[PDB]
Amino acid sequence: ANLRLSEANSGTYKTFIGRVREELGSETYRLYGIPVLKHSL
Amino acid sequence: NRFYLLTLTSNQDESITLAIDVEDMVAVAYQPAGSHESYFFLNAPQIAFHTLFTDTHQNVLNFDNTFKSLENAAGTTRQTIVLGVDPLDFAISNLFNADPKLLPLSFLVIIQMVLEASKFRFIEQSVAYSFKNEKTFLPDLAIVSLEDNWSEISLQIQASTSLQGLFGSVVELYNSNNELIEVDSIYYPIILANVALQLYHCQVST
Amino acid sequence: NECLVETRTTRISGRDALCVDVAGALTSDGSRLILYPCGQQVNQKWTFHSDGTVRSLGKCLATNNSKFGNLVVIYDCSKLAAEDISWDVSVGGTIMNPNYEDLALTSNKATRSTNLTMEVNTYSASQGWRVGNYVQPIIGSIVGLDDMCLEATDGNTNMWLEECVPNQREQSWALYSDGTIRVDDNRELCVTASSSTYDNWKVITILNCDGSNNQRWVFLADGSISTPGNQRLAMDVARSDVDLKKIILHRPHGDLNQQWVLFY
Ligand SMILES: CC(=O)N[C@@H]1[C@@H](O)[C@H](O)[C@@H](CO)O[C@H]1O
Repeated sequence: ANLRLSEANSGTYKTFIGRVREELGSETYRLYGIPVLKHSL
Repeated sequence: NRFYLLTLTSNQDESITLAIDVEDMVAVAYQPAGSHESYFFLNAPQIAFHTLFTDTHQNVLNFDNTFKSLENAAGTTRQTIVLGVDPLDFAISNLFNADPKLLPLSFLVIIQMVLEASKFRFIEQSVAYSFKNEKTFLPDLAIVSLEDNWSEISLQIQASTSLQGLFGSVVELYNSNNELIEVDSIYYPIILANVALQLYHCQVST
Repeated sequence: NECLVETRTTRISGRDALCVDVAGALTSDGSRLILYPCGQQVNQKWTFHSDGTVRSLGKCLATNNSKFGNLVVIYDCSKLAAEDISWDVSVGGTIMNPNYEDLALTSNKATRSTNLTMEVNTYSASQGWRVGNYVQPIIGSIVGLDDMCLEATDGNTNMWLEECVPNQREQSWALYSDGTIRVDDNRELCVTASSSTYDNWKVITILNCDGSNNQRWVFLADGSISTPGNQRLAMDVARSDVDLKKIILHRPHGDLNQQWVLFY
C-alpha cells in the first residue's frame, strides 16, 4: 500500500485511501453498512 | 497479524514505511527505506518492538501517538497546521531525514491525511480538494470534532444496535461554518455516510 | 459507556422538517398525534424503550385497525395489545409496526396540524422520518465524480455536475428529515426522479416538493444516494461522463459514478 507524490492527483489519492480502507476494514463484519476494523490481517 | 505496513514516497523519491496498529488504527512506528534506524512512539505496543524492524536499531521518541501529545510536542494545535500536497511532501521528507524539530508536526500532517481521511469521507474529500486544486487548508471544528470523536462514534454505533439506531450518548460535531450539530442517533448522514471505518468495542449485529 | 442502551428520549421529525406532536399535549387514551413545528415541548419528546415501545407523556404510540382505523394514537401500554404498540425504525427513515407489514407511518399532507396515519408503504417522502434530537435540515454540497458538485441549473429546474465554486448558491442543498434533498435558495423545490429518461433510466431533475416516492433519498454507508426500501435504485452520473449533463436513477453497483460525499 504505497503512495507516490510525483504520480499524484485527486484520483490516485482516493484510490490509495480506498485501498487502506479495504485492507483495514472487515470483509464480513459491518453495522449499518460501516465496516468494523479487522481482528487480524 | 496485527501491524499494517504502508509506504509513503516524497517528490525527492525518499520513501518511508509506516506501521499502523490495526486494533486502534494508530501509527506506532516507522522506518526510512534503506536505513539502520527505526522510530517508535513512546506508547507503541510491546509487540511493535518485538515484531517490527528487528533488522534495525529501534529508537523511542519523546512523545506518544495521542493528538494531545503530538500537539504539545509540535507546539501548536491541529486547527493551525496546514494540510495539502506540499505539507505532505514536507512531512514525508522530515520523517525520512529524522529531523527532530519537525517530527511531531510531520506526524500530525501524515496521520490526518492518511488515517483520519481513511476513517471519514468528509476528511478524505477535504484532502482530495487540496490535491485537485493544489491548494492547502487548515482544519477547523468540522474536521477536528470528527477526529476527536471517532472512538466515541464507533461505540455509539455499536450501542445503537440495542435500541433502534439511537445512541446511548450525544456526540457534538460541527459543520463547516462551526455550527454545533448534536447527534444522538445513526439517522444522520454525517454519521452513516461519513464514517468509513469503526473501532471495535462490542460484539453486536444489524 | 456501554453497548446496551435501555431507554432514550429524543424527537421525531418528518415531512417539511416538522415534528411528531401529541395533539395539544393531551394525556387521554386515544389522544391523536399530528405534525407540528418543532420545539422543546414535552408532547414532542419521544422515549424509546428496549421492549420496542415508543412513548410520550408516559403512554405508548399505537395503531389498531379495529379500534382506531387508519389513525395513529397514544394509548396505555398495560391496556393495549403487545402487537399494537411495538415499533421499528429503519435506516431509510421508515417507521412501522412489524405486525402490520404493508403499512408505514404517514403524513398525507405537508401542512401543520394534520392527523398522522398508517397508510400503505410506498416509501414516499411523506413516509420518511428522522429519529433524533437535531431536527433541522443539514446543509451542504454534494460531491460526485472528479470531485465535482451537483448544481441546480436552468432556474432551479435541472441538475448536473459542475466544477465546485465555494459558496456558490446553486451548489448548496438542504437535506430534510423526510428524506428530501432541497434547493437551499428555494425550500419548496426537491431533487426528483422524472418521467423523462436517458438509456431507459429516469433522469433526475428539480420539481416542486409534493411528498411523492420520487423525492425521497437516503445517503447510505456505501456512498450511494439511494431510494429507500426494496427494489432499490441509486443516483448516478450517466456513463461516468460529466459532460452529458445527466444524472440518472440506476441499478446500484457501487462504482465511482454512483459515489457521493456530503460536504457539510
Ligand atoms: C386537523 C384535524 O384533522 N382535526 C380534526 C378535527 O377537525 C375534528 O373535528 C376532531 C374531532 O373532534 O378530530 C381532529 O383530528
